[PDB]
Amino acid sequence: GAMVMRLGDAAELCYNLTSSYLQIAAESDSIIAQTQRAINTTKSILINETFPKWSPLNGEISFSYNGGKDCQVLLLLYLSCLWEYYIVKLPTVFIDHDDTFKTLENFIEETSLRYSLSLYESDRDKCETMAEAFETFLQVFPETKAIVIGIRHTDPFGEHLKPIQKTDANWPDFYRLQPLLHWNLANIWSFLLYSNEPICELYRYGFTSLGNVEETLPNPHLRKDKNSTPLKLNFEWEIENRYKHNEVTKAEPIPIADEDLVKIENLHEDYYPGWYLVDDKLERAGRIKKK
Ligand SMILES: OC[C@H]1O[C@@H](O)[C@H](O)[C@@H](O)[C@@H]1O
Ligand SMILES: [Cl-]
Repeated sequence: GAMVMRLGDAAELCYNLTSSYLQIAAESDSIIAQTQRAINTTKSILINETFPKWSPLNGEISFSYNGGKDCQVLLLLYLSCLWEYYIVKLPTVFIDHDDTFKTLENFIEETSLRYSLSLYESDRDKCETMAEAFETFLQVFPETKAIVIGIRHTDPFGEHLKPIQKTDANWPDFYRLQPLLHWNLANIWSFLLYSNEPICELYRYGFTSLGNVEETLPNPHLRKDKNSTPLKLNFEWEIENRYKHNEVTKAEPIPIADEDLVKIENLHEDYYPGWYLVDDKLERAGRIKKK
């Protein structure tokens, strides 16, 4: 049971859950309303600024997908916008690394099958920079004009970015399409939880940012401790009223890899899941101390 949707069914599903989220009753100072506003901005960037210029059907656009929560939100929104643009397999690139979490590798494969992506992966056993990996990608796919990237302004290297922006001089020449820049961490959790799509299950165990296996720990701000003030959940409504699937769209979480559970159990500590963190400044706090 692999939870596979043909691309059109995936796009329609994403349109429907996004539309459903936009119909949620919320007040003007809520996280849900802020997320609705962020969705509307993303939709305008894609439908008004992107698709009229570059074709998402003929290989002009590739989607950079790394399995993390930001890329996943953006992929759901991108699929929704394809459906909206055209009605109302997908070329995908993953820059792989030798120090990626196994659960994340598993999740990228599972989602490629779920959403009918056409996945290209760079070679994890080659020592090369991201720019170099993308140069090789462009040799394989020379028709590529633009690449969708799921970065936010609060991420490292996120400050000096715009929604439509040519690449750096040492990259292959393409336009970066960056439609998620204005999203905040709380918006990411709200939408992802409401969507009821499978997500990388490391977040369930207290990770808030999936860096590499050597540096990344569950977030210490989420550690359970009798003598801390208990954390409160900001996403109760979304979780309790999450989007209901049907026979075609039915899915399930996939458990973390055996090796990742061993690493988490060896900590002898328990954590709230990642969606108990809403401060963007602390997203990357779960990290081995280095000199
Ligand atoms: O303006 C951004 C891009 O829009 C596309 O529709 C044109 O065909 C390209 O020549 C141009 O770089
Ligand atoms: Cl992440």
